[PDB]
Amino acid sequence: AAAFGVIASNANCVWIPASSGNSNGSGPGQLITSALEDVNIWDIKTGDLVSKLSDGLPPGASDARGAKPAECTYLEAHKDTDLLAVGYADGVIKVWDLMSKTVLLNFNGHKAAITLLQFDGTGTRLISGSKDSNIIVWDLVGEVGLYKLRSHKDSITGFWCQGEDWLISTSKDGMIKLWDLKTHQCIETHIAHTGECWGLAVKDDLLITTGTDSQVKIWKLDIENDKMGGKLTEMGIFEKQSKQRGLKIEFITNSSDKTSFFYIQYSSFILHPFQTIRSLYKIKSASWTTVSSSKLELVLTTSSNTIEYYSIPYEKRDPTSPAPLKTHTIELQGQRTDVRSIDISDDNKLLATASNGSLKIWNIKTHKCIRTFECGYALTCKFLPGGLLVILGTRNGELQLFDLASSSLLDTIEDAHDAAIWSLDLTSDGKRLVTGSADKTVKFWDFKVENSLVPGTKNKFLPVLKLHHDTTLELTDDILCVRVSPDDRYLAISLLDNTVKVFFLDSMKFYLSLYGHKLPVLSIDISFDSKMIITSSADKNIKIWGLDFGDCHKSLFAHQDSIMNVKFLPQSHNFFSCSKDAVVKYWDGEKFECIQKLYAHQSEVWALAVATDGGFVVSSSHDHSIRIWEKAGERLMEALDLGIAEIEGLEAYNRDMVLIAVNKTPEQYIMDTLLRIRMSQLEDALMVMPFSYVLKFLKFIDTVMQNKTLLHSHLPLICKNLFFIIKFNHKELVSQKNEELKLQINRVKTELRSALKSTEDDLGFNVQGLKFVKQQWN
Amino acid sequence: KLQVEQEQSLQNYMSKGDWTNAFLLAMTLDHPMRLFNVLKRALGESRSRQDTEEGKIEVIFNEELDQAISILNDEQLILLMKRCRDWNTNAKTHTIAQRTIRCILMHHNIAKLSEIPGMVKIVDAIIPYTQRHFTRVDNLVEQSYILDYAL
Repeated sequence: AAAFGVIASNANCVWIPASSGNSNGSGPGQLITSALEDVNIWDIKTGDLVSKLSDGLPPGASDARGAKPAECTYLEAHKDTDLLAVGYADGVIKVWDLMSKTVLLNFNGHKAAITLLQFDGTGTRLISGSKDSNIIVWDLVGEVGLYKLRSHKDSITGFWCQGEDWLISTSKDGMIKLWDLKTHQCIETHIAHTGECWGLAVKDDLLITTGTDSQVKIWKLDIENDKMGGKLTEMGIFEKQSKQRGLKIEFITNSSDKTSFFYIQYSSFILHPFQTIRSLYKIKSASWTTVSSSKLELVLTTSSNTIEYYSIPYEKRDPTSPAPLKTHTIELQGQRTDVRSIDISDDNKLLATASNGSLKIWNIKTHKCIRTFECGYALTCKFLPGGLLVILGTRNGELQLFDLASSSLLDTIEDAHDAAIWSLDLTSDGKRLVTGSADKTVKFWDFKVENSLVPGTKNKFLPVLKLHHDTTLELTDDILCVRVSPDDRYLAISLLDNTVKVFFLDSMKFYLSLYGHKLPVLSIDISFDSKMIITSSADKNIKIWGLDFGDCHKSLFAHQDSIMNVKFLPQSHNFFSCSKDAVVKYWDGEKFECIQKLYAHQSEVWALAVATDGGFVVSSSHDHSIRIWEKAGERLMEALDLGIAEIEGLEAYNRDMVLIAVNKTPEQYIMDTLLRIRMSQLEDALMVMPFSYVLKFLKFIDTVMQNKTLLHSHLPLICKNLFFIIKFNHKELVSQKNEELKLQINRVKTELRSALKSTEDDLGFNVQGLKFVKQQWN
Repeated sequence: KLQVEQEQSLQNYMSKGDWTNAFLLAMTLDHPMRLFNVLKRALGESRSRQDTEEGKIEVIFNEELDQAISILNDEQLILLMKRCRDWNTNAKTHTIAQRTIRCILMHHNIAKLSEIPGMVKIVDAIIPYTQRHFTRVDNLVEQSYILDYAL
């Protein structure tokens, strides 16, 4: 068959909320670029959407982005504002063009995600420490073989000087390690922690540290035999980050105690009045602090899914702090938090998602207006067919009536509930409302305009349907999903006894109960053919049902995490699965097999619905946004020919006016082949070699005996090979003439017999020296 | 504790420097494999020149360790001696384990000064491996002259 969806990175998605800030980077001075679930471009003093880098169509590339989901770790601009560089929640670091959003290089070699990433003062080096507990230096070529420093067990925090040499390090394993740049060796490790280094800042000359121990340690730069001058104890809780002023006359510190405080005579004490402030520090613990590039403000990055602006009391800057400004969001992070329910209209232009405090109106990606009465999140949402009014179910058991035009509530629907509303859906014409409640009954609701004594705009409750006392061992009376027959003939209900019951529109008569469920059911739906159904349960198992009982068609079981929602197609041919494990799967309604497996989801999907147009995909989420869809001996001969080729060349160097074997002397390779060779069958490789191999060979023995080296060999090896070649051939069957190597042997053997005679005398005194006191100790 | 790990960082650094306080500092610390490395480098090359006590002389002065054994207590001597027991087993390492022995026999008295721990098992354990390696160099010594003796 044919199904929608694509394998591309973008299908007009609005899935990026541009939220959850953790860091930032200053750019042109009048602007500032922000780490979010994208790269976002804000003004430094107004807060408007200057630009935004996200997924899309880069110039000259497909399935490429400007920025990824799966939250950015760090984000900074180059000092010449020519290079963009972001490390993400994956180990690959992505650099980007500054004018365009094409990619320049992709940087891997990281086992884990980035915990440190910053430009150096040269610009030709980019340093990245990641959560695989090491540091990786980067060159514009991509040189990773320069320096890989690792003696850690946890991540690293503190780093660079500004002198091309003489690095420093503070790490999250409670350690502060000292290293030189030339041939790196841990000269000294200063430790004053027991936990994690949260933030780090050098002021200009004093390196303070912030950790779990809720204290401040100062340290001097020119350091040896540790320089300690004092500690500032007990801010009140463990400190998280700090920042120096760009003029370097103050030093601001921040913690998770909702407070920030700076030092001034900087000093070792806080000596400035702080009651001048008007815009108190923060409502949520902040991640990172940077001074603003206008030299008058402070820029704060919080964990309340948004970052803010303030100022520090001083005469040069603003002596108070101003109200925080936020960017021009599309009304996706201009309001507060996550989406638990979505609802669909029949005009493909009214799509509403709800939050803790907002209802947001959408056509495709353009936001019309907000509606605010929310006393919680919404478990269910439902438009009127026609999109005139919308009906809301909050986490109070309250249903709310909202007009399409304005934010104002027309009518509060009667709170006859005592628990929150699980399910709710209207009928075809939309005059009957069936709801989710633990009140042991089914509540039908009227609906019309307000022109009579029965309010249809307040939904007066005439009929009572209640027989719900079915006894079971799991849970007797609670409902999760309710479904209206598309023929308007019956009502389908989810029940907590691992069953479902089917019953027509009037008074209770029984059609069908379905059971066999190890876990209770999450969602139940009906095909528009109205012959077969599906059901989703908490056992990772999706069950197809027609009209029988107990004869299992198929246990649709291929999953690992809990199942949020599985629904049919609006023309009943494709049922789809959204779950906890951040993947949405298409499944053919006529077959058992999958046609497309959509995995571009990083955060949790709570709900997902497709309109009756079927050309786009609406998805509730945990990042509150919507992803819209569609042999050896010859090597010895080479070794001796290379080695004598070196020695003969070095002989007439200037007494008479090759990069590798391996060493400063080539003869060390000659022993190394003796080191590499096995102790067995070496005589077969030795017996091949001719007499000239011997004449080339003894020069290396004279080389090591004049070299006095026994580090890379030993005398039973040399005498072992010597005794082999004197077995093989020869002295007077290879030469009858008195030659120079022949006279060389006569002194080399003297060197050998003396060199072994020394150690033999050493043992010969040693063991008899050991005997004599053992005679006495009795 | 803290001075232990920082003392291990000084033990890392001092190996680039000299060998003497790296030997004593590595003797009071873990681990003896690096202590075998510094005896491997300091004791490793062939030399039989001017006066030593354990073969420690170089261009850089290593005879301070010739002093440092004379000041050493018996606990580090027996803790050394079980390592020499660990090093006399495999070939070519026993010679390094020989080098302190000719040292220590020069320094301390016959009593192995009076407060001596029980070490009868070790002093009984050293000797047959010394006689074992002794016959080997006996063979190579009596086999060395014979290539010269022919012509």
